[PDB]
Amino acid sequence: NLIEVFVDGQSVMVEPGTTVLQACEKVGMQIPRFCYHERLSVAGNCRMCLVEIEKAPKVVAACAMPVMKGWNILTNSEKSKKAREGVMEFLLANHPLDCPICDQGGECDLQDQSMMFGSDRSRFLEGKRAVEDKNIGPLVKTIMTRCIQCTRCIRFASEIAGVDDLGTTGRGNDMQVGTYIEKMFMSELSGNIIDICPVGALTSKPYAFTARPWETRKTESIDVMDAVGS
Amino acid sequence: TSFGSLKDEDRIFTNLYGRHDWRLKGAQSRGDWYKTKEILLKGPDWILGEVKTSGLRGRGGAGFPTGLKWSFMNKPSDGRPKYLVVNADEGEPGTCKDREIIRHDPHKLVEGCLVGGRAMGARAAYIYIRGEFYNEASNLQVAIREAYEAGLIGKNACGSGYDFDVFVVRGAGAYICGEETALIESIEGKQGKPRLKPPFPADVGVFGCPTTVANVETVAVSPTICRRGGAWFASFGRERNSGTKLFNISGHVNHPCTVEEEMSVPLKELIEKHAGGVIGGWDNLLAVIPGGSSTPLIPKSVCETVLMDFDALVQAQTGLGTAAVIVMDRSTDIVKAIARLIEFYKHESCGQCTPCREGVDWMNKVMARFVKGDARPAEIDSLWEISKQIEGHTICALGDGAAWPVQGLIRHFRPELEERMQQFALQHQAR
Amino acid sequence: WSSTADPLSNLVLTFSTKEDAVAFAEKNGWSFDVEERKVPKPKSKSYGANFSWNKRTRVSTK
Amino acid sequence: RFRGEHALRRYPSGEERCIACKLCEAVCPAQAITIEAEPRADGSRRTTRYDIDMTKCIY
Amino acid sequence: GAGGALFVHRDTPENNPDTPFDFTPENYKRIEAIVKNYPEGHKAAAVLPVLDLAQRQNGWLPISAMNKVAEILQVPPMRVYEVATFYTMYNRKPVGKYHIQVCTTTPCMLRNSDSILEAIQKKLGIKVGETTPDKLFTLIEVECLGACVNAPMVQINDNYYEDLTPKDIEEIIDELKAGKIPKPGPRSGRFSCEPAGGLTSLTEPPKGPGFGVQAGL
Amino acid sequence: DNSTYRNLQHHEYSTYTFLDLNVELSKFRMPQPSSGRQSPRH
Ligand SMILES: Cc1cc2nc3c(=O)[nH]c(=O)nc-3n(C[C@H](O)[C@H](O)[C@H](O)COP(=O)(O)O)c2cc1C
Ligand code: SF4
Ligand code: SF4
Ligand code: SF4
Ligand code: SF4
Ligand code: FES
Ligand code: FES
Ligand SMILES: [Mg+2]
Repeated sequence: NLIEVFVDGQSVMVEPGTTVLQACEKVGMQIPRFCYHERLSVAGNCRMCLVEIEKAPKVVAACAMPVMKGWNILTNSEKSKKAREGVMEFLLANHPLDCPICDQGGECDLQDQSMMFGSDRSRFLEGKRAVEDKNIGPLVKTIMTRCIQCTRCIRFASEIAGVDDLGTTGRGNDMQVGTYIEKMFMSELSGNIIDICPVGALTSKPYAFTARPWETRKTESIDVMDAVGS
Repeated sequence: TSFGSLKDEDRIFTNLYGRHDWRLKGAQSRGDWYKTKEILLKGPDWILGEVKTSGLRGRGGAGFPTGLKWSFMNKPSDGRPKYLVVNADEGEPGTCKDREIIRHDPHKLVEGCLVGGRAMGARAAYIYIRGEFYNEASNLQVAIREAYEAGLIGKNACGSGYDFDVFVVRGAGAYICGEETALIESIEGKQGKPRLKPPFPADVGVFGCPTTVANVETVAVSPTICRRGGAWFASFGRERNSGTKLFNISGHVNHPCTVEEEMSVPLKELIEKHAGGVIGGWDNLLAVIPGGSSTPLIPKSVCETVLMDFDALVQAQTGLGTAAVIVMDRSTDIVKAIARLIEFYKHESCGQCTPCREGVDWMNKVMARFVKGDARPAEIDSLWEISKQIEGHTICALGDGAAWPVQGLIRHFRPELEERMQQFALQHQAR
Repeated sequence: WSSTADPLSNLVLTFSTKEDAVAFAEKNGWSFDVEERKVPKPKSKSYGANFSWNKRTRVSTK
Repeated sequence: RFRGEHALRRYPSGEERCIACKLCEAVCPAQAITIEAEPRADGSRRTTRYDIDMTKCIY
Repeated sequence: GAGGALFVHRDTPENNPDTPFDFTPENYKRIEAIVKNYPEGHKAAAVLPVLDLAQRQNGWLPISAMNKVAEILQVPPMRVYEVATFYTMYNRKPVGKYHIQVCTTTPCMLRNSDSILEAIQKKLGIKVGETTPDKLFTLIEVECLGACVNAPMVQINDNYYEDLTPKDIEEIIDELKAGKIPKPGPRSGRFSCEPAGGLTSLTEPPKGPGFGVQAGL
Repeated sequence: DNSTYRNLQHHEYSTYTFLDLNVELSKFRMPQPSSGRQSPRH
């Protein structure tokens, strides 16, 4: 049967094996996340989803930790806020200043989560990291200095598209996401990496520089290019 | 009561220093491979009880009850293989005990693997040895071949009806692959980035099977504990810290070495007895790192009266770690030494998760500026806060181990940092 | 520039409930098409499925 | 600090400073700025249309 | 500091997928022995040993060798590239005949490891990441090698030379370039990790079998 | 007599010593467990 957990003291009935992030979503709280995608596997590396359990001295990765009976999840606690601020601080410390020239622009998860969960000032007094851009076809434009090594594109590529030509090379702060060779990521499902990349590292090349998200009007229609009716 | 003065009749790791034969005949000249069949017939529950009574704690860093861990592994079979994984990726900066155990007591290591596998119900034992230890791995393979020929391992091991295999896996250079979950990942032919708990290795380990990771010294002292009692092993040591331990004394010392002593020998006595003391005398001591790079440093004041023990060093805002005693005398640059340690951590970071990755690179840069004073006094507390953000927010314990030396340096030698910054400010002002 | 002649081109209204929106549209006399809210189905996520002993869910990279 | 007639500046090299980021268009209270951009022949992020209506601008 | 080696591959005449490479039949037998050390359905676990064997055979790891290993193990070439780039013991670029690796961590830095490095640099006339013009020696800095009590030390082709002094390391380099093979181990008179002053432990003969065995067994 | 270093057999090993030792004790092994499939990709 369902077990009883608590989110900020509010009782929730969840199935065994449900994660902390899913319990908070069920109660109505969307925990900030970068590497977590519901359609993909659980990676738990960006560490942005760390939350505090009421009696646990250590924060837990909400996207990977299954809930136990009688767990009180403190979503808006001081420890959770400090953890989110620290993770955002590291991300933006190594992130480059490209927002005006970056197509992700006003629809960026890094920007929005920085404005909602991170600090507003920088303590980084050193130089930043620069990463050589790759070329993976005429559809996806890669500016890899903006990558946050969230491994969404790798996981999507392998699991969904059945193509394992993406991965991380090297280790440490020098880890780079790409192909390691001049190979184009050509597949019939290669725009979804543009969609799911939380930052502007992977962007649409035909759409490059043309518009900004706040200007666009969204019309909900269907697809006719095939018989799927997407 | 007093601790130390361990007797050669009670030292578990005989043949240390390689002064006796390391082959099967040499090991059998000592107590090795004695009544192993009787122990296996005693079975898993008896071995686990003996280990619990002995109270052996984890010898490869974080000291956990090995009896409790193996009891965790002692769940009933559910249609999957069972593995004991012996960690020999001795990448900790200061440790040579595992190398000595492998190179000089390979049959002790193999018998310990067999006993642990019998206690865990394990079909196989993968000894993951670091790739730099090529000669040690070859000696281990020679000993394994001798054991197989003698029938001590293989089907019907030691004539007990229990089938057990021992394999040796040579890793590449990765201090992160030293870690248990990263080691499991490296065995499976992946990059070697640590997993997230849960699932715990006792539930999902290498190949997805129940596998338990144990240190070389832990598995090597297991069969001696089984052959002997464990009341004796508990007698050697304090109440909650029992047994003998291998200490690697190195650095600014007269006679750097690796020795075996009681688990609560005072640090000053150990340095003055088994290593010839500090080079300029004990009055010339500056700092000591008692458990490898991960553990923080303690100054001479703490080292004067402290016991080389888990709880004793925890009460000293430090840890026992892997019992690697690095001694730094008064004529050294402590800031530069800690900067070199942080650079090591930056080089050895697997880079999977953001806090350790970015923060360790950031702290490397900050310390590189600190060692020349090219900073401001307001940045010391900023560095402390960065270390606190790194610590506890990472997948594996390398993030915590990369911030503890920084915290120790800030805690015990802040005046030195401020003095160096003031010196740099004065020098820049003059020009 | 992009000219227009439709006064209600930029007119978007917010309603808390489908019933409220339908009532407003009916009382104002416009025709209306109602589309039901699409909520994602609950999904079972497990970190340990990435290391399955005998299932295809095992991942080849991290 | 006087606000008068508008102008588009350049770097000393002669290259245009504007990068088609549309921040001015977004923040313009009177919606007096219209911007359309595309990749240039050398791949730069440069505008093709940058119109300001001085009868609509509030300066 | 920066490693100085890139983690992307650009095709060159000396390093391209068309570079001829294959295992010798003895190495194929070794691969067959290695592969069945892992459970059925987990052939991917042999990537590291097979790559190490390929590097031992060829002297370094070209992209052709990586692709051949991927074909042999039926694993993705990108996964093979991930492993090869992650692990630092794999030579993705040609190196000299003798790969001197000076350990420069704090336990070795406390002793004059800088003296060892300077002596090696002046003996060969190369920098800390270069190769001698005759393709004989390559010199690099490495992290802890597990011989801290025997600091300072270097590793030259899976052999440890410990307790080094500038004269000792210069003699080792001269002996290597002459053609002989020096004996690995401490050069200061010690045989192993024992204290130089003398054996402070294990000075009495070891006890025989069943010295303090329990009454139960 | 504990004055002679008896761990001198390791000044003979060659490039393929470890792998040859692994080959030699291949016959001493036992049948490996099977996951039921050729590869996780199958
Ligand atoms: C040789 C060796 C190296 C280790 N390296 C690391 C490391 O880099 N990071 C880490 O968090 N733990 C490291 N550990 C500790 C492991 O996480 C784990 O505690 C150990 O392998 C098994 O614990 P035990 O002492 O109970 O046997 C290491 C352990 C050993 C034996
Ligand atoms: S990815 Fe986001 S934070 Fe980075 S430059 Fe683009 S808009 Fe700015
Ligand atoms: S390129 Fe984008 S999707 Fe891929 S790891 Fe980097 S941030 Fe994530
Ligand atoms: S803490 Fe560092 S070494 Fe450990 S998983 Fe995270 S990135 Fe890797
Ligand atoms: S779009 Fe506007 S705000 Fe942005 S660079 Fe051009 S003139 Fe400046
Ligand atoms: S969302 Fe959980 S660690 Fe990334
Ligand atoms: S620090 Fe050099 S061998 Fe360990
Ligand atoms: Mg994107």
